[PDB]
Amino acid sequence: ATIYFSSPLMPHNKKVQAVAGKRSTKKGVAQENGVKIPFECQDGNCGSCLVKITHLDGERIKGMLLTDKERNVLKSVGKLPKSEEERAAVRDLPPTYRLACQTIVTDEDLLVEFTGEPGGA
Amino acid sequence: ATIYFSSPLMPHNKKVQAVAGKRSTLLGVAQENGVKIPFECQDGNCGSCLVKITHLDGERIKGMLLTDKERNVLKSVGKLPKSEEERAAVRDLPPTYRLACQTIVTDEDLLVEFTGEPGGA
Amino acid sequence: AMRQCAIYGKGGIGKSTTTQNLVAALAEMGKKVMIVGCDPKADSTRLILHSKAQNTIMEMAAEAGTVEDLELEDVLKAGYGVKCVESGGPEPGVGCAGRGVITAINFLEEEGAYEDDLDFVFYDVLGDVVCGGFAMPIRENKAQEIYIVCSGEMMAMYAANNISKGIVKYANSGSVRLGGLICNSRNTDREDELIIALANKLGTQMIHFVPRDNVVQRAEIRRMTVIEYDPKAKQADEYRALARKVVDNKLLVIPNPITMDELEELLMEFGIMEVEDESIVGK
Amino acid sequence: MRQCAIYGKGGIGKSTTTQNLVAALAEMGKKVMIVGCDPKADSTRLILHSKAQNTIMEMAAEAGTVEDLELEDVLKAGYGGVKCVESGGPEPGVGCAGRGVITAINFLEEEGAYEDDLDFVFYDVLGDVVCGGFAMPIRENKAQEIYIVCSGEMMAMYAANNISKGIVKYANSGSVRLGGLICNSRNTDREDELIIALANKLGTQMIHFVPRDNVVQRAEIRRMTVIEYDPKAKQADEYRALARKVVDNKLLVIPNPITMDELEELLMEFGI
Amino acid sequence: SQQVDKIKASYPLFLDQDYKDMLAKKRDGFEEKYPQDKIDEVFQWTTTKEYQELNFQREALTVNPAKACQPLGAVLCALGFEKTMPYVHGSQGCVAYFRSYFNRHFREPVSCVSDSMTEDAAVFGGQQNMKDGLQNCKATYKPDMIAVSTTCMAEVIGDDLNAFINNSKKEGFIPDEFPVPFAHTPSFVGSHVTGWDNMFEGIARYFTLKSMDDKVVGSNKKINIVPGFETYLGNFRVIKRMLSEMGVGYSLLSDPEEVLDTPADGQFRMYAGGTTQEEMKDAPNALNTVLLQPWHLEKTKKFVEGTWKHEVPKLNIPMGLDWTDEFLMKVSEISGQPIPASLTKERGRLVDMMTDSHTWLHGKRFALWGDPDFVMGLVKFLLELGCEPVHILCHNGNKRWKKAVDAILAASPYGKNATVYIGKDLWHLRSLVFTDKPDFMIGNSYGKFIQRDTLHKGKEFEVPLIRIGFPIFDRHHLHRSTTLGYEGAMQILTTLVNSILERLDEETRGMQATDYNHDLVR
Amino acid sequence: MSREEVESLIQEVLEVYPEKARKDRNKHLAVNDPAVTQSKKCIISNKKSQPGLMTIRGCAYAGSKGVVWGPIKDMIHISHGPVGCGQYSRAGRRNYYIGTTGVNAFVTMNFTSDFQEKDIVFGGDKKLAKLIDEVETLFPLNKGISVQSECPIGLIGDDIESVSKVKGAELSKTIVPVRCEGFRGVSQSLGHHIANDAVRDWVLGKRDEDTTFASTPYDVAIIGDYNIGGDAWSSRILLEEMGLRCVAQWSGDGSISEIELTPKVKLNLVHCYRSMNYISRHMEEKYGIPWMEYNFFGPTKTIESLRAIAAKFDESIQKKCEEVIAKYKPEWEAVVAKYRPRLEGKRVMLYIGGLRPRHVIGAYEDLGMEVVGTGYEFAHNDDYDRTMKEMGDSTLLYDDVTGYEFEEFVKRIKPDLIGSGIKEKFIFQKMGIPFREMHSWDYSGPYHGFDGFAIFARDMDMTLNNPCWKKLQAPWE
Ligand SMILES: Nc1ncnc2c1ncn2[C@@H]1O[C@H](COP(=O)(O)OP(=O)(O)O)[C@@H](O)[C@H]1O
Ligand SMILES: Nc1ncnc2c1ncn2[C@@H]1O[C@H](COP(=O)(O)OP(=O)(O)O)[C@@H](O)[C@H]1O
Ligand code: ICS
Ligand code: CLF
Ligand code: SF4
Ligand code: SF4
Ligand code: FES
Ligand code: FES
Ligand SMILES: [Fe+3]
Ligand SMILES: [Mg+2]
Ligand SMILES: [Mg+2]
Repeated sequence: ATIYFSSPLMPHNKKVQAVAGKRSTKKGVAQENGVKIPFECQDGNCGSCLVKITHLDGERIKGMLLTDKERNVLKSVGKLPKSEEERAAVRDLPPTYRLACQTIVTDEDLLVEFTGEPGGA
Repeated sequence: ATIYFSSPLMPHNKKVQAVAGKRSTLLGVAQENGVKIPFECQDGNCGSCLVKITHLDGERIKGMLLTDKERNVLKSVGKLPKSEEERAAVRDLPPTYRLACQTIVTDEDLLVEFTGEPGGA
Repeated sequence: AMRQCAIYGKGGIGKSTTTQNLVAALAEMGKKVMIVGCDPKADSTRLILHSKAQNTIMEMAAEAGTVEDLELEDVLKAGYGVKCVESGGPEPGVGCAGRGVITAINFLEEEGAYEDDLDFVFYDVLGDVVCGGFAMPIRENKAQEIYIVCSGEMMAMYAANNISKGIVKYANSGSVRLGGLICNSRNTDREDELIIALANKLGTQMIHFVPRDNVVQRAEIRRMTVIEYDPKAKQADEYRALARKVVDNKLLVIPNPITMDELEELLMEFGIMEVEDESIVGK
Repeated sequence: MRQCAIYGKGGIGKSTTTQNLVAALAEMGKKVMIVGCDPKADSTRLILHSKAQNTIMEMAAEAGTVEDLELEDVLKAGYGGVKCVESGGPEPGVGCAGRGVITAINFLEEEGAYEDDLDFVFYDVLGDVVCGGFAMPIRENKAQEIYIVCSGEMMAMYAANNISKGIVKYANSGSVRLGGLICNSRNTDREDELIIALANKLGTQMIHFVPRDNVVQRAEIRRMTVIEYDPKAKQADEYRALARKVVDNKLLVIPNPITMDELEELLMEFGI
Repeated sequence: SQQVDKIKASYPLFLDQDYKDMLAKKRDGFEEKYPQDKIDEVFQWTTTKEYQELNFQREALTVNPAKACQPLGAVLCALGFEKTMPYVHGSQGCVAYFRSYFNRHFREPVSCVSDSMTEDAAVFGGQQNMKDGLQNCKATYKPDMIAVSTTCMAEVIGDDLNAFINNSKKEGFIPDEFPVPFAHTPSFVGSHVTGWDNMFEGIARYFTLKSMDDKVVGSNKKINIVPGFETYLGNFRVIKRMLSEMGVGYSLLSDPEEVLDTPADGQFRMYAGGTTQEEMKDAPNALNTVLLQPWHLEKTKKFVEGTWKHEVPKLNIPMGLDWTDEFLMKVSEISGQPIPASLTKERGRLVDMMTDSHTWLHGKRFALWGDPDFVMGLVKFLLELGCEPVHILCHNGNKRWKKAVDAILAASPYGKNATVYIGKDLWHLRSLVFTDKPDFMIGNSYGKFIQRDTLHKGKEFEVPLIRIGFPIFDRHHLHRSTTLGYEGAMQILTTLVNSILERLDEETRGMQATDYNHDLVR
Repeated sequence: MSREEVESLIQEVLEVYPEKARKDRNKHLAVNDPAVTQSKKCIISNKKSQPGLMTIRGCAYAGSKGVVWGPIKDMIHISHGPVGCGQYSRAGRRNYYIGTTGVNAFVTMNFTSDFQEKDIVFGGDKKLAKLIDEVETLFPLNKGISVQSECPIGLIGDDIESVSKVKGAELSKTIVPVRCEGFRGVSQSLGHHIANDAVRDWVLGKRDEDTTFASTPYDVAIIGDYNIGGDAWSSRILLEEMGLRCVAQWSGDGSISEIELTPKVKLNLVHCYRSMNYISRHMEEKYGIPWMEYNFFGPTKTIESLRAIAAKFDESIQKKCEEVIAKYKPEWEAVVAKYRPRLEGKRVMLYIGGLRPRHVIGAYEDLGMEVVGTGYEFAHNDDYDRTMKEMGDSTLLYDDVTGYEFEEFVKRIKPDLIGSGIKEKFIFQKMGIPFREMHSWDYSGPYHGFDGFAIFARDMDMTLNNPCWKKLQAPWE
């Protein structure tokens, strides 16, 4: 799994290689490589770790489970439209905006964009 | 070189492998993979092949030459800030917006985004 | 079994009414036709669907979030036995106005509306300017036969010349050809022979000349085609003749664009503009 | 139904002015709804007579998620038939402080608490910073009318200018307009016409001038609002006149921001 | 094509000409199957001694195991208490598989619940899952007790049940006085019998650890009995009958035979019988505690000796003649009651049956597998019948158990050829029965695929299987039989001798070929 | 009919639950309205199960190893992790195949890593590599290896993908790693998606540069039929008699070559939407292969599906379809004439997770039986959109029904027959209601096609009309 971190704070986009399916989340991957995603909670109820995930290999999109807590948090910051919620519920496809502490790395190439601010502007 | 083509016209982004430095440009790579970037001339003055290129591996950014024809076309399109012109002229670093017919593929991972319209809205 | 055709011309001459009447006449012959309105005005399916305005693909994609979730049934509306779709357009001032066309046709090709279950596919395209989106059906080989609506007006034949320039530019990579010229009366005395001479210069023909009939407004007041409103009127007969000669059209030529001076002298030849002289420039 | 919001810096009598406005409106037979978009849980204490109304965020946290939340426990009715909603924020340093406003507005829309023949909805929004869920009513075109509570102090006028800029930014995307400038007195010389001059400078009209007095505090001790504590009070009638001017207001304009030096000169040439 | 009078199931409908032609077309066209000569050559290779050596050089891959995971035994132990709900903190697939396994074996309903832990619980733990599951289970199914075990998911992420249960009790999810015993049963340690031991120890510690001040050994003059992982209802019934026949007061702990044998009378009894909580509270007042299967009950033995102050006897499983006699004599010595004449008559009848059938049982070669205590008892009984065990297999055995079985074999002239294997699986047993052919196999239904394999080599290389153990899926109501005591020995003897006689009858049925030995009297 | 008292019955059953459990479970019980096209406004599915309510759902490992990957015969499937997960799933599903077990077919086998504590602590990947080497040593005739991961594999942290890549490059053989951990997903539904993704990413694109296969314009592929009791063969014989040639079967009696050759097919015949719609959609987007759903349950649905399939080809295929329909008419007509009088007008409740309850309803109605209640443990909202038209008005719909809810519904409704799995079979057999094991066909079958309809009718007659059901009550009671 290849992950490309991007941020206006970062002078250069950073390419890392990650092991998929780890109990440690994308937040573990970000912390090991020194990517400064704001993590301000230990229960996954805040929105500080909001990121935008783009699947570079569109053919290799893996089906996942959108947890109810993550869905509620994404709706709380207004980053989950109705169409994407229905898509996650029916087709088991991920939404565009995710939470780093709740995101499980999959075996694909990903682009993770963050702006350094907590979710909800 | 790994190139990820992305567009709102494409249902899924495509990942392709390209030979770096080929005389055929990004336009050759786009055509041989069925990526529909609008090409509307053969002398490189129309600007309809405008794309946004992001170097996913920030460390592996390769210096290039921004030819005067590309510079003038980009200015006629408006996708060329003075800061990027100065950066390309002094540090030989590519600008954010390029022309697919005049862009030579470098040995790095690239994300190429186009909206399907000719350059200049 | 599918003949892909487009109708171009300057906005305000009657592309929509002529297209809808042509489809209405074709449907009488048992043909199955489909209409794509690539004009941002979004009124090219008014007279067939009997509605106030067909919802555009862009409007549905905006209200639903994306174009991938859009269905065919809410986009394709079947009226008078023929299918209708509207491209729409973006908000004026942002993006490219033709982008909706690029969003529409692509979407259609991925949903299966372009499968050959139809005899005729028609694109009412705005041809006042030839840019991306409005030249995409020519660039992407999506319209075999182009018909240009033109009046006895300088702007209309300029637009015809520009569309022919686009066609000849994209003549070597595809089979896009000019099938003829359609003339809509502007109450001009010499306009028929004028566009006859224009087509002769361009190397193409008149498919037909359409008289200006006040019954077309009486048909539009009901949101109705003139063929259905009076099947027995002479305007309906002219539209049926235009349709039959469109079906029987076999002259598909690459046009020969003329210059600005040639157009000016063609206007001079038939009295629309007076004689210019070099000795009467400064007074 | 008319959607109005009350903005301005924190500490300027915003909450109590809004409470007196809504109670006065309820005295006339109108039915109003209050949504407290302030992280401090004090936006509805003077119309419910409670220590602190339990917030939506607290209930959502205690009841697991917001999907298990019921409308009856969050919508409490007070004096005059007013509907009360209280939107608490998260703990300091835990994410955006404006998640509560977004969650509460979404919940209210989902449970249909607006269409119940309401006429006035009032969003008591923090105006120290215009961002996140605090700029959300302006971003989403939720509050069509907005009133700013300010005084003759640099912080208040700067907050008013910032809210005006926020209105200007989202002017084209919806019908969000700045109705007027509510003025609250701190017993300082030459304040009324200073605020009238600011309002005329940035295009609006002054709505009403509220003087400072001790009756509102005596009512505040009793967890009481001024009008139905003592309806014959002079300040009670002033609040009534303020309500009359608010309901019969028809001027909706797009303001123009004023620069820092302009505000400094305006403050300087008025004697402060 | 079907005839409406003779409708065919899959067999032999798929033996028709059209179906055979369709399958041949499929195989020849779109399967790229290896040539039949290659398949036959590789199959013949798999039955060689070199392939056995390669098979026994395995260290990473295990094929066709003969053991399960701990929470299965934990649920089986939990089912034996009165109105007790088995609860598995972890994923729901574990509970689904446990319920399917036990339903297929016992052909009876099995009740168990899970907290349905998911990716959210994988990231943030399962405290809320435990609270909500306890509350929902108590409110809905109304149990007097909830017995909590763990799934490997909960074991890896370090979910500790003590803090979770205390938090649930003190936050109002369940009453503080509601009994919720717990145990940690990792699936990567031991097997199902280890889970049974862990759960029984957890329940005993929950009910007796904090009340050791007023307990005096021998006050209630009863004897505690711990059966262990038992899947035979007759094994509980025979122990109850033998203990009640001697007039010995006893207390069976964790007996699920009542809930696992409910009658069908138009009503569904989700709870039935089982040991009450009072007998668990009064357990350390007993004179002594007897462990029926001590090789998988070691941890509960440590708990009973250390805390209950009970001198646990050193007894084997009551299988066979000698070990049943030792169990009866030890029980008589502990309880002070004499062995009655009925048990002497039963033992004499067992000896009579042994002498009547000794001719057909002598010199028969057996390859058996199962659980440590059951396998040891079976090997002992086979030694007392004159039979010759050859391949003894125990996938969940240890070095001490193997040493004990070797000592048992050394004390009999019929155990010279016998060899004991621990940590091996059923593929190893297939290689063993191919290269060193025994007469019969003795084990669960998973051995049937071995028999087929042998039949493929030839009719004279086939090794028939005898279904004694857990789980038995291809036969009906074999879980109602007995294996312990004189009754169990009688049933085992009858099964063995009749299997031998049936095999001999089959081998001599060809007329004018081998029917000269098709004797009427055997 | 009678929607009011079934509504009140739902209310009474939901009374014992705590407030949160009641609130959630209220969304999953519905009253069928055939005039509804969007079930999202009536029922809600694909949500997590409430803890401690005795759900029937499984895990994603069951939906990937036991459902999609298991029936493939010439591959070796390694249950990576502790022994129990592969032990309880061994030979429990009657996916039928033809092959020499242990030589070139390995369906009934159980290959597992058998993790211990030292594997849980110290890695485990090198054990996987050694296991692959041993598998290649002892089983040379296998045509691939899949590694189905269990719960601890993701939890401890392991890279089975790098091991798969390295060993596949070293041994020149395809290795497919499947992250089908039990905790991922609320039910078996996500296991189908994970297995489909694994097939798409590691198997499906193998024969892309190969053009040595001689394809005919009648090529088809059976997708979503897992040959329970020989179901796929009964469908295959009907498809071949119609003039079509089938090159792939997904995945009952399937092989690696059929999966690899599937992209060379003119039409995808999807039986089970829920488990293979992902791969069908992918093959439609990439290779342009159209796909449709068909039903072979009962004679009416079989004829409808046969005509619909023939409508996608030339006239000769339609004539052949008419020939086979005329040939098989007297068979099922005789079966109906013999068995409908004994089964006419009897009510049945169904609870099978996934595609089977909507599909079986036509076969039931063919014998004059009426379905009064139905439901799926893991089905999504599109399945409920599809099944509302099939079911009768004011009939009961449930989703992920608990044990208590199902027992109370059965006691109140009192149907003549219940078709469900093994976990509820004996519960309802105690209460004296005839029961059929829909998941396994009660160790009978096949039920697909005309050949399966006779066995279906005979089984239902033998179970519903058995005398044992009249002796439940003692004569002295
Ligand atoms: N054949 C005709 N005779 C008389 N008037 C016409 C005819 N066709 C169109 N018109 C008039 O032209 C007006 C606008 O034409 P329209 O079709 O909207 O232009 P466009 O070609 O840009 O769609 C209409 O109001 C209609 O009344
Ligand atoms: N008209 C008034 N006269 C006197 N004191 C006032 C008046 N309005 C507000 N105050 C005081 O200003 C303080 C403002 O607090 P409050 O209105 O509750 O919230 P906020 O700090 O958001 O304005 C109150 O404590 C009140 O005592
Ligand atoms: S795959 Fe599914 S539960 Fe579609 S996991 Fe399950 S052999 Fe069922 S209703 Mo067992 S979605 Fe198949 C099924 Fe149906 S195992 Fe079989 S019977 S048609
Ligand atoms: S949900 Fe699925 S089947 Fe369950 S464990 Fe998880 S992958 Fe497996 Fe197998 S081993 Fe035993 S039964 Fe579990 S507790 Fe550890
Ligand atoms: S290409 Fe033409 S239509 Fe598009 S933005 Fe440019 S001028 Fe407008
Ligand atoms: S947007 Fe405003 S409220 Fe939200 S985190 Fe930033 S400063 Fe705080
Ligand atoms: S750190 Fe708070 S949601 Fe991830
Ligand atoms: S193709 Fe026109 S500028 Fe590149
Ligand atoms: Fe039974
Ligand atoms: Mg028009
Ligand atoms: Mg306040």
